[PDB]
Amino acid sequence: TPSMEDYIKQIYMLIEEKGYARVSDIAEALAVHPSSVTKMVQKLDKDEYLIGLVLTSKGKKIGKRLVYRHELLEQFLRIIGVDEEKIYNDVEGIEHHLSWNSIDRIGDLVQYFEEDDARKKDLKSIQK
Amino acid sequence: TPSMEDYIKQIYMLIEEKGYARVSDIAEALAVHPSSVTKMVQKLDKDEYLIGLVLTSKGKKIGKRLVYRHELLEQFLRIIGVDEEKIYNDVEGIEHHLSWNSIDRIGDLVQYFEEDDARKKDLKSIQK
Ligand SMILES: [Mn+2]
Ligand SMILES: [Mn+2]
Repeated sequence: TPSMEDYIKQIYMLIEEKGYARVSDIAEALAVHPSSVTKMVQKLDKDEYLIGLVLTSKGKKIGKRLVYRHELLEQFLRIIGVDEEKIYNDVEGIEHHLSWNSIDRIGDLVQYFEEDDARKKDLKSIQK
Repeated sequence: TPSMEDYIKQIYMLIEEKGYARVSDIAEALAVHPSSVTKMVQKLDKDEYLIGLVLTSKGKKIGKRLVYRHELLEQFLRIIGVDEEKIYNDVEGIEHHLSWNSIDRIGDLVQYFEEDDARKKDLKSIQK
């Protein structure tokens, strides 16, 4: 689910940032009460994404994938000229509704612009 | 809301297709129970999107924009080479989570590829 992915992402990011994931930090990162974190952490444990709390290899794999996908979509929206202020909220929504196929094709397109700057200028010219 | 956008879009599409929007057709289009439809219909009436379901001018403007947005994003995923079978499901989800700014820039991106087929060919080459 979207929520589960939001949690796994924030947990992975805290562990990379701090070395551990506190319930209070997850709650602060997701703007939720810790009782919701506690209840969700018990599901993630049940579904073997985690064992403070430690991500299993399964949990680590998904976390890293979600971070990559967020970063990819940010650079996609940035490349096509979306106002920087708007990018995060858009990515945070759309990330959960894109198939791997779309993600990978968005990947190729990001690569398409990056390998020749003229392409970027031509895209900019249309926006005029 | 996302749900409200789904309903307004489907109502607009039925009126364009058939000339009218019956609650039973709405229910089938969204695969929901009629009571869910009637609840949203009253909400849309209260919010002056509609009044024998008839869109007010406010309702038509939004309906037309939502149909446009859907088509645009289908075209976007299609151009970048997403498997046709996967496109509709992805668009159905992301359409609610993109700012107008993102939609406009995606519009520019679609225009970018549509105006020179060589650009499409160059993108497909990268995909190899
Ligand atoms: Mn998110
Ligand atoms: Mn939808």
